[PDB]
Amino acid sequence: FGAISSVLNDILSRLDPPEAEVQIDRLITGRLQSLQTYVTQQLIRAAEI
Amino acid sequence: ALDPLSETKCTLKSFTVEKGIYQTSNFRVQPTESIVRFPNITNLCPFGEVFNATRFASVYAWNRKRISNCVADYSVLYNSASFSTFKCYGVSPTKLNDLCFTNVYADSFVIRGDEVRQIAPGQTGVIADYNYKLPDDFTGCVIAWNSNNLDSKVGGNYNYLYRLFRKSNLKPFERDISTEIYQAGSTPCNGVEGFNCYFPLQSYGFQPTNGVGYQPYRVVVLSFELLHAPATVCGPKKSTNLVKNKCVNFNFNGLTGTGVLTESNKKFLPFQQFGRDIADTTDAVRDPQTLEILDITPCSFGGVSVITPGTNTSNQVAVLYQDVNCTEVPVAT
Amino acid sequence: DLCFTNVYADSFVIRGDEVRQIAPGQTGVIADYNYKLPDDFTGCVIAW
Amino acid sequence: PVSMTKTSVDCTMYICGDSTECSNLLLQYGSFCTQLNRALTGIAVEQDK
Amino acid sequence: QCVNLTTRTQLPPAYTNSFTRGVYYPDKVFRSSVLHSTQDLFLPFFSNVTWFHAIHKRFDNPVLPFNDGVYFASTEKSNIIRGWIFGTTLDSKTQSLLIVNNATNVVIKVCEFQFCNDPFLGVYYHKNNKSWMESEFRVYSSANNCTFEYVSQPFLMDLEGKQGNFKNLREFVFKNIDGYFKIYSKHTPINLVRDLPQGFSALEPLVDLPIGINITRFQTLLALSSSGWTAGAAAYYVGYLQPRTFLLKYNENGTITDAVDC
Amino acid sequence: KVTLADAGFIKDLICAQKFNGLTVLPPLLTDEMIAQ
Repeated sequence: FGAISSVLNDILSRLDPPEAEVQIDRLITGRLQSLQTYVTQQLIRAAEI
Repeated sequence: ALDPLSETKCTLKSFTVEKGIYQTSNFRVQPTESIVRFPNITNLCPFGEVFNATRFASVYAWNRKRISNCVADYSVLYNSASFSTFKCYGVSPTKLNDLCFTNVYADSFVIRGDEVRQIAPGQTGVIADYNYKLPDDFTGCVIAWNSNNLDSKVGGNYNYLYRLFRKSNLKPFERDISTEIYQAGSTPCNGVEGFNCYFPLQSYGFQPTNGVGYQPYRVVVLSFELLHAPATVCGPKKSTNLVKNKCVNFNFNGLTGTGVLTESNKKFLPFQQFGRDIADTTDAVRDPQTLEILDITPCSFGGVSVITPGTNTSNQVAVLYQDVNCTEVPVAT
Repeated sequence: DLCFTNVYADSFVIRGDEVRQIAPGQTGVIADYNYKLPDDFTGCVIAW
Repeated sequence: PVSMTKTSVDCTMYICGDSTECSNLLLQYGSFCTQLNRALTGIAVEQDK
Repeated sequence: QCVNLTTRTQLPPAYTNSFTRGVYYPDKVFRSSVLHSTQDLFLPFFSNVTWFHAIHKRFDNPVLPFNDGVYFASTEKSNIIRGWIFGTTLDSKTQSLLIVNNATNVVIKVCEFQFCNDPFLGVYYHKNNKSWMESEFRVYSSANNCTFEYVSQPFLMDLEGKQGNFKNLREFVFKNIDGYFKIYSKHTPINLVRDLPQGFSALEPLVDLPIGINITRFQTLLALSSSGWTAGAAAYYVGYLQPRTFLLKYNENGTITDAVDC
Repeated sequence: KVTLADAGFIKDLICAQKFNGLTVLPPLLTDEMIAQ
């Protein structure tokens, strides 16, 4: 999602948290948005069933 | 955190709970102990062979030394006060004491004082366009400090020199040796010298009573690459013993994680070191002291639901541990 | 034109070119052995 | 067709897998995961119905 | 020292097809039973590649351009291929790479060399002692500055062999990325005569070098008084790489088994 | 005729789905009460 790596334990063990907040925020945004897309699609399929 | 009934209250944000079953927060086996595995590298790194060199190369002929197969300590160079600036980019200098690297490159040269701003990656200017360029995803550190007393002479040690004129910009980690003459005019020039036929190199006026911003500074760059190779140069951490089938914290060459290490059937080819999942999580890892392949599985977890009648009736509850044999509940977040 | 509960004034003397290290979030000699500022610092740093 | 498979998602294991700093940054986003858990619970009840 | 050998037939070059060749392991990360999409330089399938050969008469070692890496192969008996040259101007202005896989050692040098018209190797032919012993090392005359050197262990490979149908089948990929000269290889016994084998094989990562130079040309070293000589029957194939997305298949055993030129 | 999947029993892609917060709740009605 635009950060330097996709593994969270990489970022925790490479930076100290005052700038690791920037990377982790990008990951949180990306994963939360993907999860929201999934639950919306499952809602529509539930209505059809 | 007292009992499941208060847990149900907490997640519904009410003092009252109605009849039914509610799914709640989940459980997890805690890791019990910590395991650190590092290779058997013993000897120390020749930093003084870089920093206490008698001669430093010119910036257009910058010297690179490849440091490998030694156990460094970056704190002992880190906490010295003599450095004018110590700025890193791919990492932060606190973690450098316990992260292990596969090969380290040390670049050294000399520069005029007020263009250390131009040694930073992503900037442009004179030095960044004709003498030394860093790539934009640079992962390392830049150390710089003035050395006016040792190299600058009152006559002027003019063997330090740099390129002025150049045909084009050069790529990262490119270096040119060239005595060709340059044509700043439109007309081509041949032979040696003429009108607007320029020799591309020029020497600094390094003389010691010069003002600041003209001072000679020594610049050292460390440009290690990260965590994807059989490593050589680690940080000074001592190794622990190897524990299997317990929830542990493992630290394999800087790979940090929590789980259970197990004997594997995964028959690695020898040039490999690691192993990933679909979801990009490490699951198979090679111990750097015994060449065996260890499977990594995170510990047990699962669903916790609470069954209650109404609190108007009574305050006794019951628990459903979802999708597990019963026996993991006695050891148990 | 704000108002504050109490104001804390810290004073000392350092070597001149480590005033970069008095900034919060940085590390180095002064930031690790003599004076450390927290990351969510509010206030001002004046140096001359 | 009559029903579909009852699926449940847990955020804090999905998004911030076994990190404390990640979850402490996550509670700044409020109560999204309560809504997502609520929606999947609604679907899971509706299947049995 | 060298001798200008011209005792040979002149022929037009041969063009062949690169059917299902030119893929390697993209990094050293183990994966299993999965399909994986990647982007790197690869050799496109069914592309036009060049066939060179030495028989009996025929001995052709031209200097060829080096862009974006090379897919090399060679089918051979009697172990005639031994060395390779790489560089950009080759006349003592830029450093050059030399590899010699002769009978004794594996000698890899990165030196400021100076070659001539016809740099090559050679052995005498079966002079009643049942042996082809080394007699011709006429490659370079000067070496000014040399950064990397390596001589491997001494050994003794076989320097004889007579089959009209070649069995030794060597495949290599050479690449220069980040000043890093990357050697991928495979060897196969094959029942083949005069062409490329129809089939597929993964190219394992073997060797990395931190040379840091720019190479635009190369030359190949094959084994052989001044004229009057015998060259062993062998062929080799040259092809050129291209940045193309691929889809790769990892089996249970973590072997790259199948590929999609996308 | 119908090939189902993802049983997900405690100890595949199903195991990988299990190790990331994705769980499958079993149905309320079994396969015999429906037949009854």
